[PDB]
Amino acid sequence: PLGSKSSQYRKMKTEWKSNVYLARSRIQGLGLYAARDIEKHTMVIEYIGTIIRNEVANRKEKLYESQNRGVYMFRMDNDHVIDATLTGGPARYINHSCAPNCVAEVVTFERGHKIIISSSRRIQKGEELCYDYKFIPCHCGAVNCRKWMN
Amino acid sequence: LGSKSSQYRKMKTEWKSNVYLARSRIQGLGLYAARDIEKHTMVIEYIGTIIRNEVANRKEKLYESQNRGVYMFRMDNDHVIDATLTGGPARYINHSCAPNCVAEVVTFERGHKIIISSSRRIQKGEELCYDYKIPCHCGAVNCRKWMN
Amino acid sequence: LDENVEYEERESEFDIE
Amino acid sequence: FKELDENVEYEERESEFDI
Amino acid sequence: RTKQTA
Amino acid sequence: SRVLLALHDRAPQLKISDDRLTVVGEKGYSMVRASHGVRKGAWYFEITVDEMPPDTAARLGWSQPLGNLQAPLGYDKFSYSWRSKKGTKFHQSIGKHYSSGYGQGDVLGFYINLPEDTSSEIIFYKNGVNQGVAYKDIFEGVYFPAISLYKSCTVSINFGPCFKYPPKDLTYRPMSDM
Amino acid sequence: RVLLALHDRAPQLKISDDRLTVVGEKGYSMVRASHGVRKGAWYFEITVDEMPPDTAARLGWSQPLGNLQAPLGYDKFSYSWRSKKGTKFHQSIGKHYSSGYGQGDVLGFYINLPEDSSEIIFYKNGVNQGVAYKDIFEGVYFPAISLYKSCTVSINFGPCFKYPPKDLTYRPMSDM
Ligand SMILES: Nc1ncnc2c1ncn2[C@@H]1O[C@H](CSCC[C@H](N)C(=O)O)[C@@H](O)[C@H]1O
Ligand SMILES: Nc1ncnc2c1ncn2[C@@H]1O[C@H](CSCC[C@H](N)C(=O)O)[C@@H](O)[C@H]1O
Ligand SMILES: [Zn+2]
Ligand SMILES: [Zn+2]
Repeated sequence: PLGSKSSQYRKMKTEWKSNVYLARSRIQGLGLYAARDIEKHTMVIEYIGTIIRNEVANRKEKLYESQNRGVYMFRMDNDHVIDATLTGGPARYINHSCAPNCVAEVVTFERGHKIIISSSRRIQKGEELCYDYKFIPCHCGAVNCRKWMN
Repeated sequence: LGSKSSQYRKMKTEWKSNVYLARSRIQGLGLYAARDIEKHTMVIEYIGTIIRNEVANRKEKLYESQNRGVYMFRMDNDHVIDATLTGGPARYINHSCAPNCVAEVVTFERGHKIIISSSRRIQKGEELCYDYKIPCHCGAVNCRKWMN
Repeated sequence: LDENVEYEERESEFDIE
Repeated sequence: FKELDENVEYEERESEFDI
Repeated sequence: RTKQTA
Repeated sequence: SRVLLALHDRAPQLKISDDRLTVVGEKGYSMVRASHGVRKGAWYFEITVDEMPPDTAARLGWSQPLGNLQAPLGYDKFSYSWRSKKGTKFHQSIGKHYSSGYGQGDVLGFYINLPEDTSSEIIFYKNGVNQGVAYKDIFEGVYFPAISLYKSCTVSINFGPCFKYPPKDLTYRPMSDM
Repeated sequence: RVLLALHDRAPQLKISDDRLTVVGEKGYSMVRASHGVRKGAWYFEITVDEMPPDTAARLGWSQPLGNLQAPLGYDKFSYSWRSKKGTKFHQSIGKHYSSGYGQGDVLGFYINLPEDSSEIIFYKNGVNQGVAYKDIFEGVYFPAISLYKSCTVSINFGPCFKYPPKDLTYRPMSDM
């Protein structure tokens, strides 16, 4: 059952721009930040990109490597991967942290699966958004950091 | 629909939104459906003072001697509900040879109650009437022509 | 009150004045 | 880089997997 | 490889 | 037998679950009927709207075997339907004001009454609430629980005997009695 | 400023620091808002933050005399909307009304108190669920939350709502 996920999703799609902004990360490179106060259990932004097959993702990764283009892929399911390297949405910029304030979840609609980034606690304005990548040295800078993203 | 107890408790909280008083085509004032009432629904209670028969006989003669309209309903063979002074809107429900309501005594522990329930579906605006020598003016087809 | 009231008879309820 | 309002399905080319 | 949920 | 969505008496473009109690729509209005019909007595079943995105709609209710499967319910004289959009009632493609609309999460109830002789009526329920008599003195014949969907919405049907909002004000038999 | 009352509340209810979030505790118990309305059209929102299994809520409006150690809708002084099955309650009488609501749902609460035709209307995610009660008791009504076991809701008195109604006029509770 979808519960309130449909309403939450549509509502989020109309105002995700008011929730986030792009800025240089204290962790690494660019990151996504809270543009305003965000309450617990709030759908913040959708991870958007091009849906590719597994072997395509394997080819693309080696191609995205050898040009030093980092990881902008999010696994949708066992057969498909969302590639946001060349095209997609700003959610690609959300960094990894050992102390995450967001969570990445799959919502199954009829028209397809959606990767949704939701808050796991109240997030104040100016805070950098971050979740657990669940995959390399880690630099999230949090107290009691796991030192590694693996 | 459920236990008569729970139906009664429900009805007592919303009977006001079931009925309204108006001049009847039958006689004097009457009670009408404020809304739509499905069949077998408790509409309103006939309230009043429960008295024994011989008390009712004395009270009735007393009222008539003071030219005051008597409103009474017989529960069982030994008791009457006198609604002349402590009655409710249900006291104005007229008789019809073609009734859309019925009056039933419901034997409960804290006392008998006279409940007027719908015998059929009743549409808003209809006059409420149940089956109780003066001529009968219920206006129904094949009226029994007589009362009391 | 919108509820039945149970009449309490007197000892002389049925007597003639 | 191009922005997307929604996910799109990748249209693979014939030589997608070739080296 | 890829970011995941599980 | 088991009262389910029909195996063959259905539009091919409709996607029916393996339980045959859940159906997903596909483009223009298309219909699926249940496996059992009724000709006499009062009967009841429920439908739950699992997912109904914007620009998708449903028309639910009863249909005779001759109801066009490549058309919305209530298209011909062989069916009577209740539309999610605006709660309109349809029969012979004529939409009349009936109730307010329903959508995702709503559990709709469907009462039919086909009495013999000693009048027939169709009544819809929304989340337990009686929406009034929709059609009275309907055509005589066998009537089947029917579902028509516009675009990719999803509904699940319950023939009983255990309903989420079992009618109190009316007596009935669950469609699962067939 | 309009908040959850710190004294007009069942003591076992856990109120957040900003007094806009309440967590329930065992049997149904109620908290009212600090401000009430007697006349006019008013509106407020409640978001169900967390509703674990076997937990429930009954939300709506309550007069001052509404029993704090009972579910909303228990007596004549309040009208409520139950999370389970979307039942409406008044004087402990449950009637069918709408579908249920749960975690993540944004509920709207409208009341209209004419000067003389009153009504109470509930909203689910911006959708009018219909008039729940009309011609209610005359009095002062307070936004009211009753919770069964450990579920968590948050109230918003305005002026900015997530789903501001588009089919009728109102004033946010925050104006009081
Ligand atoms: N906690 C962390 N420590 C070190 N590198 C991180 C990190 N979280 C994310 N990254 C880096 O960021 C990439 C994820 S995409 C995240 C946005 C990125 N910082 C950018 O500016 O484009 C990964 O390839 C990883 O190298
Ligand atoms: N069907 C009927 N035809 C003629 N008189 C009737 C009647 N039903 C009720 N009444 C009159 O109404 C009395 C019952 S009390 C019913 C209310 C009454 N119409 C009133 O305004 O007071 C009876 O004594 C009888 O005189
Ligand atoms: Zn770290
Ligand atoms: Zn007569």
